[PDB]
Amino acid sequence: DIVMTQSPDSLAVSLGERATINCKSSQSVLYSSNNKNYLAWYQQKPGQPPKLLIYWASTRESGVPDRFSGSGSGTDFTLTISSLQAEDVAVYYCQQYYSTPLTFGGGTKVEIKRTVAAPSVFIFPPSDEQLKSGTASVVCLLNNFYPREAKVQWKVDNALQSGNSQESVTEQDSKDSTYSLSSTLTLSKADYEKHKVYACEVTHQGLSSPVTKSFNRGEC
Amino acid sequence: DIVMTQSPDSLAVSLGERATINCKSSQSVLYSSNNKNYLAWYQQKPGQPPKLLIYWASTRESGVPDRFSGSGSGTDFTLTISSLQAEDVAVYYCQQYYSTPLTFGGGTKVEIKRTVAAPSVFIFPPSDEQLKSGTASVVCLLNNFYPREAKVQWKVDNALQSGNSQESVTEQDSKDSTYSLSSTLTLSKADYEKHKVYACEVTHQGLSSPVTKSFNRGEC
Amino acid sequence: QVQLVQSGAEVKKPGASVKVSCKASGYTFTSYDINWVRQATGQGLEWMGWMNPNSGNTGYAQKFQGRVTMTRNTSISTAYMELSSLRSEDTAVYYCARYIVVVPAAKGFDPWGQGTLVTVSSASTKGPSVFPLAPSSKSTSGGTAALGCLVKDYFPEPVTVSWNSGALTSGVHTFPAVLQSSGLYSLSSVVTVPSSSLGTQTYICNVNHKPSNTKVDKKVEPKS
Amino acid sequence: QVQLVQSGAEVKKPGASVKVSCKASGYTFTSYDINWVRQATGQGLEWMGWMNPNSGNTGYAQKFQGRVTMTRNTSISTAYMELSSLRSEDTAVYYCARYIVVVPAAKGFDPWGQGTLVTVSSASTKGPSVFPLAPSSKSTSGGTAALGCLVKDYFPEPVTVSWNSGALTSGVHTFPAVLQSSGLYSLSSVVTVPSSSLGTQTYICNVNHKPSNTKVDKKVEPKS
Amino acid sequence: FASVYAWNRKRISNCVADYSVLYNSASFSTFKCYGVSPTKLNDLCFTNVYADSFVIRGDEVRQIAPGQTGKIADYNYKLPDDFTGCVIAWNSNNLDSKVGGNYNYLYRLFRKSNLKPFERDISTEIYQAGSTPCNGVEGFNCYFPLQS
Ligand SMILES: *[C@@H]1O[C@H](CO)[C@@H](O[C@@H]2O[C@H](CO)[C@@H](O[C@@H]3O[C@H](CO)[C@@H](O)[C@H](O)[C@H]3NC(C)=O)[C@H](O)[C@H]2NC(C)=O)[C@H](O)[C@H]1NC(C)=O
Ligand SMILES: *[C@@H]1O[C@H](CO)[C@@H](O[C@@H]2O[C@H](CO)[C@@H](O[C@@H]3O[C@H](CO)[C@@H](O)[C@H](O)[C@H]3NC(C)=O)[C@H](O)[C@H]2NC(C)=O)[C@H](O)[C@H]1NC(C)=O
Repeated sequence: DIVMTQSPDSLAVSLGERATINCKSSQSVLYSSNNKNYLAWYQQKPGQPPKLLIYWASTRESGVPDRFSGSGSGTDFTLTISSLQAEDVAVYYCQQYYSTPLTFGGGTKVEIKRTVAAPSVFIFPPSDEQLKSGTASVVCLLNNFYPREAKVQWKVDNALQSGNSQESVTEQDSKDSTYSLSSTLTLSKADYEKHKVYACEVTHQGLSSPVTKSFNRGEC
Repeated sequence: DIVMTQSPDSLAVSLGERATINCKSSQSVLYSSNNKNYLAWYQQKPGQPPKLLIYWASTRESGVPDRFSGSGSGTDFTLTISSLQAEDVAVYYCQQYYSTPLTFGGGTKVEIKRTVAAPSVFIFPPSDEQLKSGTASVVCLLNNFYPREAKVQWKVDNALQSGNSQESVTEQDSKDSTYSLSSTLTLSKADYEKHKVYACEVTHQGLSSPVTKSFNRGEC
Repeated sequence: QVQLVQSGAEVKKPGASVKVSCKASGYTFTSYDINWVRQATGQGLEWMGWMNPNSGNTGYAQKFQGRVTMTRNTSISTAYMELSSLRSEDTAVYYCARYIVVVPAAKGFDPWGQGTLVTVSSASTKGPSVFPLAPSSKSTSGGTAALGCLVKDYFPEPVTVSWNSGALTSGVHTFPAVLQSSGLYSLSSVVTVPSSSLGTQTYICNVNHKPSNTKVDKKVEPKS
Repeated sequence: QVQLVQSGAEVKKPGASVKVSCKASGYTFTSYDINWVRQATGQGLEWMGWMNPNSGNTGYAQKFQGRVTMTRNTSISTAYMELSSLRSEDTAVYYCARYIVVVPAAKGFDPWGQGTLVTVSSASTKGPSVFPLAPSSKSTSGGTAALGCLVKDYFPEPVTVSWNSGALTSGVHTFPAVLQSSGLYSLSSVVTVPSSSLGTQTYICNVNHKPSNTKVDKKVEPKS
Repeated sequence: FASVYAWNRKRISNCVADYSVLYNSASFSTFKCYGVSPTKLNDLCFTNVYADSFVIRGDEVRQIAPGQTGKIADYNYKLPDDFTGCVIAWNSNNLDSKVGGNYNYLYRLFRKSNLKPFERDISTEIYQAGSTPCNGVEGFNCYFPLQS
């Protein structure tokens, strides 16, 4: 019933900033004079169980320094961490209380100062061992890069390839706050041996025009 | 060793706003119970020596009104001037303390309300006196304009000219918060007399498509 | 002390059943309600609270009904959960939390289980196939060039690839494993190294598969 | 009073040496360390603190070593700085500050020198060459049109151009001087004026070069 | 006279004290009495009189009073908050000031903690401002504690 729609997402902003995460549905003021609220804030480190932050919506932090700081009203509220610092990079959920279930989604990373930067791109042809097995993986790597909103277009003999690739992306880097991405194109040996140029065209804000790394099957 | 990387730059925002300038490296909490900090904030007016602002990171302003207001932690912190007002337009550095050197960089200007505006453009051919001397300066002026991220492309007979121009830009104007830019193209008399159309093509956010001002050498 | 201990990171086949345990300590046990949550790969949570210290009627989340059963033991205070008729998309991680209260009204969950793993899929278990992705000029740019190892087609999710027995920590980045339509996982770990050092030093990826006992070292060298 | 007085805005040739002075007042002098900083054209700062009231061992910034020497006099409390073997890219402005302290730990620099100028380059000194940039229809747009004066090729950095002996303050904007590869500066100052007033009134740029003694008035009129 | 950071301390004792020759001498620029107004001094008897002596600037005579702050009253010479005696002060430009500067009159300008009343501190340890041990050598955030 009560949906906790949270608006902002990926607030990758320079440390120290003041994030403002809003969410609301279907008030839970809870009578009984206990006019407080009904929902906690949470922090879950990646690869970790969650933790507890501000509860009652009432700034009630426990073993938690002051920069993490809540607020509250009847339906709407916000967590609003101040003077953010390294290692606050997490995912921040909400609650519901007497409701039933929960709902929330948020997080951050970095921003840097220099230009929008750009990825190092690299394309890897399939190893000779794999072509024996009867399948060809064609990997394309995008190294270090802030804007994760990168596009990887595979092309085979200049035909844009749809539906035989998979990507994954790393967590924001704790040192240089960048992201790295690996896209894998999977073909059969038979179908691999039917075309020549394998290309990987990367689009990104730090590139003025897209970068293509490519090889020619069977050319040492 | 300790690098004070400051993320934000040119916060040209409407007066009264609340800027948030972050920087950090390699904590200087400084033991001895004196758990305070170790770094001041600075303000340097253009064409002036610097001044002192918040120190210890501890809001400790001296002959300085409250709107300028610091914060602090172990590694990360922020200056966070409130209700900004005219004449706070400066460059704002950081410190290091026991470290050794310093590091910081920041500033602001304006924003306005109306559209992104646009420059008045004007191209000036070389004066007859200078062509006697044996050199031709071709000046192109861009008058009043907020977004300073303007592009000046010189073209000579429709050939984009690279590496014989110089620009300079004025400080944000204290009245209308605009910027003005002058680009000078320098040629020899001999090379000047080898071409006809001299053009200056300005790109800018307040222009829907770029503006070219041009003259034809030798046409009264 | 205030703790919660889960156990049972395991693998099942679809159309089966599983029981998961949460061991508690440092409390009276029968005094705070146990609540479990689901969590997919990079998603939200669910499962409403239920169960109580004494007897406890127990609740549900109304789309998980019938398959869900909650049993505990007053011999040490260890809550469990029995899921049944698994459909190979309930593969997730599952948690525990104490849901502590205080005079007015309880404030969020006290502790937080360590989580567990349940992987459903008709795959059983398979070992990884490894290829070296050679450093190349298409990967080379100026001062640095990247090389790596592709470890693919394995079911038993926890797999690790190190570089030079754990030596290189610069540029080494293992990307999240990908789950194919075949039902098996795959991943690739890549590291950049100065382009002056293409073949010069040792770059051997050490592949270890812990559910199985696979251990293979593969050297990556520039293309022939 | 709390003051710092610098002197010596000057010009040098590369491969030479310079001494710069900071005069203090309103204090015991030998009680607060003098610290100098560099500042290029629109850049950051550097130079770590050093020197002390009594004797003072003096420090350095470890890329400025050998060339740097710090000498003072207990006759009035005036700290100096001797740089040597100038390389025509150390041209910058140089500051002084008292670095005041208070019980716990000193808080930033007390005062702040007025700064000084050192310009290194085999140019010696040269006078400006002036041209008038005429108002034109390519500069004209609707109600206003712009005209100006181009003053170029001079070494001795401080140069000024006014409009009509200081009369027009509307639209008059002098742009930062530019340093060419030849080693000489150049700039252009422009002002807009209603297009109904192209030639009507007086628009004479007054060029004054203070290191030399150049004073020339140039009239700007629409193109022939 | 005696420095300001090591003041003297004479313990006047059983005697016949005539504070009138003091009170009316008109040579004193400052004669404030706190516990007891001046004219009634030549009509009372105590157990001990102490007399402390030193030399300061001209405009630091307002920190020699009960309940003040500043570099002198903080850590050079602190007066308790229920003082009883009197404070006397007079200008001495011709005796103590000499052409070229009389650098023999020092004062302490750094201390860990303000003095207890009538407490005295003649040590000369290097003031460690920074966490970095001074090791007994000067430098940034390691200052000699006496000025002149
Ligand atoms: C939940 O609580 C139960 C008690 O209520 C625990 O139960 C008992 O566990 C014993 C093992 O520790 C079993 O032991 C022996 O079992 C063998 C083989 O079945 C018999 O031959 C022995 O006679 C028997 N000995 C004794 C004295 O028990 C018990 O059979 C078993 N009995 C009960 C009371 O259930 C559970 O172990 C406990 N489980 C958890 C997860 O906490
Ligand atoms: C740093 O302190 C120095 C003292 O330690 C100052 O030194 C003295 O400066 C005098 C000029 O004001 C010189 O004066 C006269 O010089 C002429 C020509 O050399 C002689 O014929 C005279 O005999 C001499 N007269 C006297 C009485 O000095 C002094 O020669 C000179 N002597 C000393 C003590 O060094 C410096 O001026 C001062 N500098 C700064 C920048 O503060």
